[PDB]
Amino acid sequence: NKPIKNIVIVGGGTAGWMAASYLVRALQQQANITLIESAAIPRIGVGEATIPSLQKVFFDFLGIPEREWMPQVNGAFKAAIKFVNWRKSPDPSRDDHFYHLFGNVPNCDGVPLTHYWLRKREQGFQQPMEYACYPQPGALDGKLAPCLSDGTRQMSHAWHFDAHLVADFLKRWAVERGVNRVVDEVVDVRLNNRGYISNLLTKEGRTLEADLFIDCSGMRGLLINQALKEPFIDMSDYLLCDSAVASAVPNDDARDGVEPYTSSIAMNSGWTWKIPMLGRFGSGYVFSSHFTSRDQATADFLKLWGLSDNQPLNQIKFRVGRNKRAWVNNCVSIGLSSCFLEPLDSTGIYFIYAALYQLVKHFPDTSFDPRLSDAFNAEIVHMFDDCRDFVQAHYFTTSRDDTPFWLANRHDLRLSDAIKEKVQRYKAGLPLTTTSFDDSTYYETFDYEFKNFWLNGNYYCIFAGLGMLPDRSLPLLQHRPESIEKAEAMFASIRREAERLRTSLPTNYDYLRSLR
Amino acid sequence: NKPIKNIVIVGGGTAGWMAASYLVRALQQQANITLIESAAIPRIGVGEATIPSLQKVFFDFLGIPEREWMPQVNGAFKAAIKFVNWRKSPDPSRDDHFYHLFGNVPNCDGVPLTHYWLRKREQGFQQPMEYACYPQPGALDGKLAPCLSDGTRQMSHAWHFDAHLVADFLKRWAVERGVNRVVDEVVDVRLNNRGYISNLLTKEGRTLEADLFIDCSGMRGLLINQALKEPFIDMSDYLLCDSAVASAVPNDDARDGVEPYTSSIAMNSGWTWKIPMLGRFGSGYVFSSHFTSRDQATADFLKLWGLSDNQPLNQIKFRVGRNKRAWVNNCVSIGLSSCFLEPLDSTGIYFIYAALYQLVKHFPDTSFDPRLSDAFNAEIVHMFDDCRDFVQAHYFTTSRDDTPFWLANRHDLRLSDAIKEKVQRYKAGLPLTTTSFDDSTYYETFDYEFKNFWLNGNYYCIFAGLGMLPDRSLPLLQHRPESIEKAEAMFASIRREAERLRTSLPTNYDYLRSLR
Ligand SMILES: Cc1cc2nc3c(=O)[nH]c(=O)nc-3n(C[C@H](O)[C@H](O)[C@H](O)COP(=O)(O)OP(=O)(O)OC[C@H]3O[C@@H](n4cnc5c(N)ncnc54)[C@H](O)[C@@H]3O)c2cc1C
Ligand SMILES: Cc1cc2nc3c(=O)[nH]c(=O)nc-3n(C[C@H](O)[C@H](O)[C@H](O)COP(=O)(O)OP(=O)(O)OC[C@H]3O[C@@H](n4cnc5c(N)ncnc54)[C@H](O)[C@@H]3O)c2cc1C
Ligand SMILES: N[C@@H](Cc1c[nH]c2ccccc12)C(=O)O
Ligand SMILES: N[C@@H](Cc1c[nH]c2ccccc12)C(=O)O
Ligand SMILES: [Cl-]
Ligand SMILES: [Cl-]
Ligand SMILES: [Cl-]
Ligand SMILES: [Cl-]
Repeated sequence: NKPIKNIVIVGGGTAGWMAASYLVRALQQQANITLIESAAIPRIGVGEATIPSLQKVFFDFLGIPEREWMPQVNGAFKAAIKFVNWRKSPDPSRDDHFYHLFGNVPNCDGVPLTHYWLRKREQGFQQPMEYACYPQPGALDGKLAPCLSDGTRQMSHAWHFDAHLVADFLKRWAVERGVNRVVDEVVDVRLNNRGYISNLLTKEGRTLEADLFIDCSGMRGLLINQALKEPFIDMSDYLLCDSAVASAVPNDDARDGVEPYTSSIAMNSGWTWKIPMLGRFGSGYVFSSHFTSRDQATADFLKLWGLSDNQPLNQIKFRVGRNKRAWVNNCVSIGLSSCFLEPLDSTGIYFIYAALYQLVKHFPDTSFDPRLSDAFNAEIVHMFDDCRDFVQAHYFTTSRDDTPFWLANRHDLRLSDAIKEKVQRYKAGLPLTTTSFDDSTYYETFDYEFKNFWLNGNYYCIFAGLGMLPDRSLPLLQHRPESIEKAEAMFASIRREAERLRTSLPTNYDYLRSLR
Repeated sequence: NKPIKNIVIVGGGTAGWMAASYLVRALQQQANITLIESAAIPRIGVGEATIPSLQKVFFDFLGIPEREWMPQVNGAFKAAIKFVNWRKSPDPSRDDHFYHLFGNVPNCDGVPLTHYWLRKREQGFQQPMEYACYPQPGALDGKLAPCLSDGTRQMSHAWHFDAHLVADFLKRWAVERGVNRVVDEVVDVRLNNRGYISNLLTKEGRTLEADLFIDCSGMRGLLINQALKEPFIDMSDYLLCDSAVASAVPNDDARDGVEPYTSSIAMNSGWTWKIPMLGRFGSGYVFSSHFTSRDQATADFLKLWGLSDNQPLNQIKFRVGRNKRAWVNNCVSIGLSSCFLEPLDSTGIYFIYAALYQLVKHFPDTSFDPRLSDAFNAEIVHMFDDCRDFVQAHYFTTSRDDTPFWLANRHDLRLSDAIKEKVQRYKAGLPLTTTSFDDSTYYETFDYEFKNFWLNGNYYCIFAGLGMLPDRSLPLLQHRPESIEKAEAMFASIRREAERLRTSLPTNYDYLRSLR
């Protein structure tokens, strides 16, 4: 069979230029690649927080180190997501916060530290789980960098960046390596009688043909949904939010510092993101229109940050779910045309490069063997649905009952069999999936991370954070007193490292300025 | 809740003494353990070939290195299973053999070598897959040891040993660390009204009580099947054999050497194992009674080895399948009381220590939380059924059509959805699950190996061995000429290592004698 020669990508958002870059790199330029993007249709404007596989799976693949891309996109550091006012009905006299951290919780004689922490917690021990089991949370409270001043990394971290700058950076990289950029707008899609895309008609009269079409057209799904008619599985029975009101907000970095993490601040009818970088943070109130109007959500958002009635806003609506199939006939959807999940977990951009990695693993010839797309499709379903379930677990575990929105989350959601089973095992005292690798190995073995994406420590962070603990510590530990004492030694080490980091890390602000 | 204090194990076979040892070790002797075994009921008499996790998961756990246990059980080395006369209707003018090897096939730029081999095979390249992709197969032909003379390991390997000696060795180890050995026979089992085992009545009038009962009673499943009435899922719709005729056969080691592997020699109505060790090999014709009588199978077995009409034999029958649930109420089945699969894959003893590892991971208190047993049960189902499918794939992939037995295997088996899907992906040219770890790391990370037990290289060995190849090499490789050339370099390295091993390894015979 003839190989794939001609590739057309529709869409010039983050997905489009990620796809163009990744395929320029993977197909050894043995490919004619054309990207078409409409001047009249703006990018979504958001997507600024990431996870550590962005470097390993995406940028390393292109041969671009952090030090090269970061300065060009207003890059900053992310060590965690901090959840504020999620656990209980909010009380301004109380500090309700917890971290969801990158990296893995150590094991002690085959048992995670989370489990030794719980046994202590049964006996009255008061310190929060993540402050016991990880050395960096206090450093994040102190707004400290993830590295020493000389660049040496001291904790696992990912990135914050400007959405527009990242796409433009990738545009320049791909165009310079022979991607053909067309500024025009696809107006019609022509299918043959067998249902494969034959060509695209544009607004300015071009007819585009290709062997492979990549749909990066955003939520409209021009090729995958509109032309090929693939069902979208709406999942508003699983998750309630459907809208966001978004803006960039100036920050007094010299007075206030730069938080080395994303915040998730729970609201009356959804939650607000905060994404610090030098000079400014991106922020957005993710909300449900069934519980609050866009007008009210806009008022709540402005009030939170003390913004003015004159401040222009990025008003977004969205549908939660994914296509029944990501790849149909000669068309692979990537990005918002494929699926969507609110950014509680910062996995939107992860879905782009994870799908691109998987497309290359299942790469077709011009005969489009359906066994390759079937196998690809099944990897996407598992990837999405597991993340969907992990996001939903924040919502059904909360104890908030102060509004109709939080009540509905407590009582009215549809839960998968898979999530119920995981919750069941947790409540019994069982660790969920654990790794014996260190952070570096885990963040370097994508076929492992891909299938083992959510680990014991991820679930513990969220569940213990929201104040839902197992019925019982692990029965085995009543037979293992020496292991319990060895775990105390490990808790003492973590505490020493926490103290060292306190007096050794530069502030995130100063470090960022030093980079530039 | 009160912890598990008293443990009774029924059964003094390999399972019983593995269980007793493993629990003596895991529960820090904070446990009263009693094993009961009947003098009138013999052990099964077989189970002599193993896989590399025997050392890592089992013996290392007990703190017993190879050099300690091997000499006491007539230990020998196993580097592979060699399949003879499996591929085609047998012709004594033809050499029909292939190896299924331990360890992992290297990757080249994210693609397994198996896939670069196939692309060469499309262009007419004649060398067999495993001789291209692994450095040891020729060494195994030459009956060479897996180590240099000074002990340095040169290939991944496992063990052969005497079944009776291993159990007796473990008996001495467990008894010396405070296991109470009772020679008596359980005649009745008493259940309360809620259905939990209350006590055992013995032939000599003892009443045994415990918090936890381990059923190692062999195929009868005295506690799990006979008392608790748990269904056995018979799987004779998946796999046809139901019997074996077995013996030990003297070997002229000085004239003939000692094969560093297990052989699987396909017969008219099943297949024969060969398990070499110093002085002798264990052998057994696994057969289906629907296709041949035990009398005929006995004649075929004797004829194969030139044995005498006076040679006494271990005549076995068995049922293929597993319990619906391995752990019910206060009783965990381990060994032949749990499940059975013919030794095509040498996983019977693997099932013992894998279940023991999983029991300790899900260890109960005296309240027997059903969520712990449910989660344990589900790990056992996945473990067994995946192995069942892997075994069945040898049978439905063969081209033999010379007997009713081989025809039935070609046409008449029930296949799981899971195996069909794997076969589908294979035929498309896709690698099945791959690892980026080396052999050592993989054989040291049990939570990884447990879930990722059968890898691309395992399936390739069997499928390519039987002469079923994919429709097509991987389309991606037509875009990657530099990777193809880099893979040629890797093929050249393997070939150099093969030559080095040829002139460097001692024979298996000599090495074994040198150990003693
Ligand atoms: C509210 C919200 C918050 C989010 N937060 C995060 C986050 O914190 N972290 C994270 O990783 N991700 C986040 N995401 C996801 C992230 O924004 C996206 O994954 C990413 O920006 C990719 O967008 P896209 O290219 O698929 O779509 P878009 O940005 O919508 O781009 C669509 C492109 O297709 C073009 N196009 C459409 N139709 C045509 C046509 N007819 N002819 C020619 N061109 C056409 C458009 O002009 C545009 O160029 C968030 C998403 C939303 C909605
Ligand atoms: C034909 C065949 C080939 C095999 N080949 C391999 C192989 O190559 N590699 C491999 O790893 N595995 C192999 N196996 C599996 C292996 O033999 C077993 O996994 C292992 O030996 C464990 O046996 P067991 O203890 O469960 O049962 P058994 O050996 O049957 O022991 C049963 C024990 O329970 C006792 N008992 C029963 N009832 C009572 C009672 N009423 N009161 C007191 N005591 C009682 C018996 O006396 C005996 O001590 C093979 C199995 C078979 C059948
Ligand atoms: N495997 C992911 C898990 C993850 C996804 N989103 C997260 C947000 C916060 C912490 C961890 C995550 C990682 O560590 O990158
Ligand atoms: N993960 C197993 C796979 C396996 C089971 N039985 C085998 C027999 C031969 C070769 C490999 C195997 C191992 O390498 O140990
Ligand atoms: Cl996101
Ligand atoms: Cl973890
Ligand atoms: Cl076996
Ligand atoms: Cl492999």
